[PDB]
Amino acid sequence: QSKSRKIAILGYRSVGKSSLTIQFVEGQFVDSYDPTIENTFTKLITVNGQEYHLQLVDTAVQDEYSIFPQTYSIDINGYILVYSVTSIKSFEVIKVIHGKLLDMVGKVQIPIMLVGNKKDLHMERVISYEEGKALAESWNAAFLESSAKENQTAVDVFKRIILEAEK
Ligand SMILES: Nc1nc2c(ncn2[C@@H]2O[C@H](COP(=O)(O)OP(=O)(O)O)[C@@H](O)[C@H]2O)c(=O)[nH]1
Ligand SMILES: [Mg+2]
Repeated sequence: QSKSRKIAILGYRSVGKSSLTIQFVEGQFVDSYDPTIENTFTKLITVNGQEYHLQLVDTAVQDEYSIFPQTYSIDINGYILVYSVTSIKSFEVIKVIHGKLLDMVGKVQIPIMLVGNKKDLHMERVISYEEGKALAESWNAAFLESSAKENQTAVDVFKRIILEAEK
């Protein structure tokens, strides 16, 4: 009765994929991470009375040159695509990634969401909320902004992709 879910987190370097993940899992904000080594975490959470057993695959740095596989894996139940609101490059990259991801998964019913991280750095924002939102809307995907410094926003992200997967 405990549900199991594998979630992959994708995106450009230094957008905070690791920090968001560690914050969701361990409740702390970390200022450094091995950016080219893929990490997988496990995490239990109860959502609306249901117990979930999470595996979170925190992917290594990706950019527009990264090889995406041509076939999807049955055991991955959702994809979180992260860019940083402080980096134009990361926003452009996440669009290239979504494109390659779609080529990989085709029409399979595996949810994809879009996250603009680092909303706490408001003096360095270069991506508007509307841009992320409308990009997500054009993908028919969920959209959130987040800050890895703010536990609740990290929780909201992962909770959303779980809710989407069951939709
Ligand atoms: N202020 C702020 N800094 C962040 C946030 N997320 C990540 N960082 C910092 O950005 C740097 C890269 O983050 P990291 O998670 O390692 O990026 P990754 O390559 O996508 O895994 C680290 O120094 C983090 O401490 C955030 O939401 N707010
Ligand atoms: Mg990472």
